[PDB]
Amino acid sequence: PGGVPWIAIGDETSVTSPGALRRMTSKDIDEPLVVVTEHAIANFTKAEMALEFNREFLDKLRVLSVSPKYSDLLTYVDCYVGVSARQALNNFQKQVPVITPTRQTMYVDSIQAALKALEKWEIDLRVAQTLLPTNVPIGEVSCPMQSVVKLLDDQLPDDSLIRRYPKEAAVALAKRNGGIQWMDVSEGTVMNEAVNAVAASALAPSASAPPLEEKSKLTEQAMDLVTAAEPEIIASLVPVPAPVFAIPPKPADYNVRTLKIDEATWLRMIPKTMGTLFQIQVTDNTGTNWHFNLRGGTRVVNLDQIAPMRFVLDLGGKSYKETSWDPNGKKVGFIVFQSKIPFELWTAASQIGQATVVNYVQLYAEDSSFTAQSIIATTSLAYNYEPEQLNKTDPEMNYYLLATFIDSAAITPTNMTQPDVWDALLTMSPLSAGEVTVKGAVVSEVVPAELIGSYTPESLNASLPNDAARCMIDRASKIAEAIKIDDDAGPDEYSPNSVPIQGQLAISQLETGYGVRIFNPKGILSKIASRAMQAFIGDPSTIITQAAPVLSDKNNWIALAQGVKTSLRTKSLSAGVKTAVSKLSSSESIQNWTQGFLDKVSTHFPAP
Amino acid sequence: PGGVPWIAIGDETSVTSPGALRRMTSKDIDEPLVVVTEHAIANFTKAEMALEFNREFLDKLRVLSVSPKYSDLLTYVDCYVGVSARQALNNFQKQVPVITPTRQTMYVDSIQAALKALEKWEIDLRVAQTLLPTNVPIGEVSCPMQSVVKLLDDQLPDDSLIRRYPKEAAVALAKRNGGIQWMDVSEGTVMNEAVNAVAASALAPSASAPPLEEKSKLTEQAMDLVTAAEPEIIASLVPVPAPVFAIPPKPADYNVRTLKIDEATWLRMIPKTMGTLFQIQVTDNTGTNWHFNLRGGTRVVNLDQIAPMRFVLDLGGKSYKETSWDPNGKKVGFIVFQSKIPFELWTAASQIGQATVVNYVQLYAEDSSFTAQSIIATTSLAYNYEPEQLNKTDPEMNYYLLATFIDSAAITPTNMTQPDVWDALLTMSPLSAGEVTVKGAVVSEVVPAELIGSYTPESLNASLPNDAARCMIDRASKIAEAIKIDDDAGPDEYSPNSVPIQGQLAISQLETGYGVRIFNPKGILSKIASRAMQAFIGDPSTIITQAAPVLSDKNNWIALAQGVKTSLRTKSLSAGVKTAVSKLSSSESIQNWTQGFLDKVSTHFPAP
Repeated sequence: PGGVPWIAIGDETSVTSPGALRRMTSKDIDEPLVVVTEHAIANFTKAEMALEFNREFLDKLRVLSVSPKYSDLLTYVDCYVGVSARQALNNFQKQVPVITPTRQTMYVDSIQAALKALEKWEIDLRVAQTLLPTNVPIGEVSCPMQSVVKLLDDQLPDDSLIRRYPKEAAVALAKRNGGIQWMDVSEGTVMNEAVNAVAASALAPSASAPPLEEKSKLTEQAMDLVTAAEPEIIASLVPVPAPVFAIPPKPADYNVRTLKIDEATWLRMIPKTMGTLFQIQVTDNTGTNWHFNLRGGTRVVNLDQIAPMRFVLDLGGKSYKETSWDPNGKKVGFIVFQSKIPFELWTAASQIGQATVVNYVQLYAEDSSFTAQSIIATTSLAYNYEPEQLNKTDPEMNYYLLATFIDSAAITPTNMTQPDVWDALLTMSPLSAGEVTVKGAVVSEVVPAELIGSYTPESLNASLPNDAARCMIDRASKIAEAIKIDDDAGPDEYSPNSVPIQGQLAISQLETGYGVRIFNPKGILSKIASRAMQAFIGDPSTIITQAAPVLSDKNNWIALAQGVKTSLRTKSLSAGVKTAVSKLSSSESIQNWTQGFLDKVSTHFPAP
Repeated sequence: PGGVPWIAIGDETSVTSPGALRRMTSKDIDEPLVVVTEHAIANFTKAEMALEFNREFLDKLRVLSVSPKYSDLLTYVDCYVGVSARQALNNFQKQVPVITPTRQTMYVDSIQAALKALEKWEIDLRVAQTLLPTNVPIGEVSCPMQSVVKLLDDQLPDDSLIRRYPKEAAVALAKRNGGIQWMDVSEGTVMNEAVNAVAASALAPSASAPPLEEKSKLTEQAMDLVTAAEPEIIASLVPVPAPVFAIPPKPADYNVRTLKIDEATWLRMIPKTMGTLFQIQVTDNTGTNWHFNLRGGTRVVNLDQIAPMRFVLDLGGKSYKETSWDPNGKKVGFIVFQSKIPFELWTAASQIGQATVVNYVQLYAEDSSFTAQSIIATTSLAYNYEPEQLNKTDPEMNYYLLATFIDSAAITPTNMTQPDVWDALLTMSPLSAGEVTVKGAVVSEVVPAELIGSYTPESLNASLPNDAARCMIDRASKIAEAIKIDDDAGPDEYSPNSVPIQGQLAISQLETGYGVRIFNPKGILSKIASRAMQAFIGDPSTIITQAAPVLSDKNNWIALAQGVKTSLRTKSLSAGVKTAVSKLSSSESIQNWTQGFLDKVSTHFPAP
């Protein structure tokens, strides 16, 4: 039963309009009055049963021997009943169980106090169960009870009260587990007295089959995984908003000096062989001006369009030692320029436009265990790039990122010849969570089907940490895991989730398309479909990888994704025979090992 | 129902005292009477229903065609049944459901055998389901039965038992497929009257809305995340028990030559300029004597105070070539010295004290990739060291670990100038996670608020994996996941998640500003809060950053954490319609694509 008590606002037994009704009050019988659910009553009853499970310790504690009996508190009455006034006006009810919250609280507090008091006995009882094996993998085994007692007495806790109170522990163990047997000395009677025994036999797995509940649970978990993956999103053929498609990104490290300009569209560089060299000066946050020289081959990250990004650089163990340059004790910084002039075209400092020195550190160099090898001390040079902090308005304004040793005074060009210090190990942390990259560009939305099989290994490797392909691969790996949970078919073994792929391949060959037509036998297509599904599960990143042999078709991909979900939808308590038989064989062998151990115990713990 | 019928030995449940109560017996009517939960009765009924899905195949097996009616086996009789004797005395009931354990076992075994018998026929039927697209975006859709039959014949597998039993298969398809309806031979009527459609609706979206069970499961996963987080503990600013916060440590690799002792409190190395080289010889437990000399500038692991640790060393690629000594084929060893004098304070041979080589490796080297350069082969010198073996009883006693070449024969120091072979790839596995440093100080117990915002990026890098900050970050990642489930709003958009954040900033705005004091608009406050929240979504681990301007307030994080847990607890079935509707639209277009493909197939295999 559910709802709250409603009493006539004004005239008793003549109520017609909602205006005529009001919430019935405690003063009408002013504490709360609530309808008691049968389900709650049954659960409290189960709670009392757990208390009876722990009854021996509480009695030995000489405290609260009387059981709570929650059913006593219930009060059933005929009246208008509803969660809202409307229901009660249309819902008069009879004998509704009712109680005040405060009384329920007192009852629960008493139960909680009881559990806290019984805390030690249950732990000691579990210790008694774990002292020796208390359960058998299959069937049952038995041994000399006096020999069993000898072993228990030998390993029993020294301070255990059970050493003074064995019988209560014996009753408790007999209550939870059917196998342990304590004969009644008075009648010499022995029989299972447990009331959980029937339930245990009901919930035991069959002689050759695992429990039905396990199959249902696994299938439900697989469906939850598929729902979390979002098959419609992964297999989407229409544009998907970047926030909807994207998932949390992960950091990536790069060496800018070693990057290939034919791979990265996010970097700009001054042409080499130009012989260009010019020193430039930039103020720091304290207003100190710092001067450094720019030369051909100097490269910069093109900040515009890359989103807010945090960069941390570690040069530890590097050399960078020059004929007139020693990195030891040097100072380095990250340089960011803001100007309308392209960096590659820069020949003078003014084309750098707005620049500020905001960060620098003093370097340390040392010599390695290998002779003639010098090691730079570990560094953590960090630059935070906020495009919003720049607040770019003028499109002409171009943003460039540089990392180089920084000095307040223009450097003698002969002393330091490097175009930049980008030959360093860089750790990048995105400062943007709203930008994703597709086809070399940040995207507000993407086509997942187009995403399928659209990246070469080189392109994916060059991709930034915010790349859509990486997010797609993570979603694909979740789907592959879900498909593998749903299908236990081996490679080259057909399944309800692979045959649709075989059908798609057959339809594709039949379809009038382009190129040399061929007919493939159904069995071969079926084997290929099984292999394709296994390959997808093994390497979900293949889905955005170019040249997928069979998974390349977005329609094939959709069919497979939909098929696994449907298999879960129409599946009822499915199971695998091979695993169950292996478990039974293992259980029997373990039982044999246990029986041998018990025989050894009987020899080493002979009954007195 | 449940519990154990209770009476005195002469009459069960008739004992004034608890011990004599006895089980109801067949003489009362040697299996004990077994009470059954109403839920248990319903589940057994569902199991019998499960048999009916392919019960036609059982009829093919001619086994248990009759519906089971285990409820008939259930027998209701008035009696006193008590889980505890006290309980049975307290309450008396009538028409108690009863069963014999053996009968229950036989019934369950029979049901399991039936499922096992129907497994192959059911698998063929599931393959038949997988043969065609079987999911529809709204309700159910159907296809030409004749065209469907043509396709079944086109792709039908010969081995299918359906070839053995087609009519039953047709009945089963009608039983479980809304789209598949067979015209009645007698009535020429095609329709679905099966309860599978009722079953589909049970897990299907509601008449007025999409299914909310998935949203409920997602909310439950979020509550599980909150339970794992224990945020008040993870937001503590006051002393916390170390074990509850502590979590398992992770092994990490470092190069001692690359190691920077000054930045890290933990790192210990003999200072350079001591320049002390002395040859020492000791024998091991086996009794092998080894001659080796400690040299100036040598650094050693400070074993004292670091607890148990296992270390693996790779020296491959270090030239290490002596004038008359070839590094290839040489043996190097790890030496542990135990003595009162500080290793840095060591100036004489006697100072090393209990110095022992725990492990040593002899290895061969070959030419490297570098032109004219040879490379030592890949190596893993490894030793596991724990505190008990040292058994330190004296604080003066200090323990140190060193990597250097070790040989039984005396080795001339002039030829080999290396202070140590510590300039090598090293893998260290922690055997203890009890050491943390905060406030620039090593701490026995850790305060999460002290952990919050206490490490600079270089300082965090200095912090070892055992540092509490990493554990705080993992707890934050679970919290971050909960926050993400809670809010899917776009960046810079005010949201329920940021309400605690805006309130915290507002209190900060209320706070009198020490030195510079300014007032910021609540809408501007909302924009900044949105940026801050998006930044957290980008990187939760940033919270540990010392004095993090973005993550400056620990109390704000603590308050938000309580608020986020509340929002998850407060959440009552709230979900977003737009993504689902877009997915349904794509699904409908896919359904249209599927219809077109089936149409082309009918062109190939037209329905008569």
